[PDB]
Amino acid sequence: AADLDTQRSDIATLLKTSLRKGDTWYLVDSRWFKQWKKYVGFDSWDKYQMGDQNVYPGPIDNSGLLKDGSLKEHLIDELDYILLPTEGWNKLVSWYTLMEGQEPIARKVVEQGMFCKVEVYLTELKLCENGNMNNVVTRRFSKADTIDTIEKEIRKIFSIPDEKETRLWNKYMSNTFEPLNKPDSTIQDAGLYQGQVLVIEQKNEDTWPR
Repeated sequence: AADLDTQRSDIATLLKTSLRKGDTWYLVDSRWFKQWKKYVGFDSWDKYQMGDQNVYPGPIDNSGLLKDGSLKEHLIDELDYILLPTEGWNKLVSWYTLMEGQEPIARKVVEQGMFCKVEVYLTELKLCENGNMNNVVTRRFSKADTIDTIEKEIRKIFSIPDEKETRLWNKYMSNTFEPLNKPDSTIQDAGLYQGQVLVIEQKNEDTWPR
């Protein structure tokens, strides 16, 4: 691993990296980060345990951010998690390893009015294929993902061949669906929302089923 001063200095700078739309950032549990900061003497006013095995943070552990059994609700930046850009995540992973069984918590930088934010809570969609509206599978997406990305995922889940033509629809109310005709639109631009049903239909061996 880098020496403790290099870790501190690199991460101090990386925490302040400008938020640029479309960059990927990573969540780090503030419990783990607090230990890390003590161990590296991150702050001038807390070098009391710098280098001590007692505050060595061990492998990165984000289990406290994740629902028992998906992120916990009402997490607050700084208080519950900190945010690092790709380079900073990758460095921490290299130095400490990621705890066994965990996956990184990768998120995109989207717009927040005229500013930006890391999109922490993804959008869950209910996906199904027209042959059977009861065989529904849920997947999470960014609001910056495209309609094409959703369609690619549905086609994978339901084993739809690349050659079969399709039409995508979103539920608007009971038995009332609207076409998603623009594969380049983002989820934001299409107006999709949490828990919304999306259905794909394939053309028949001959025409459209729907």
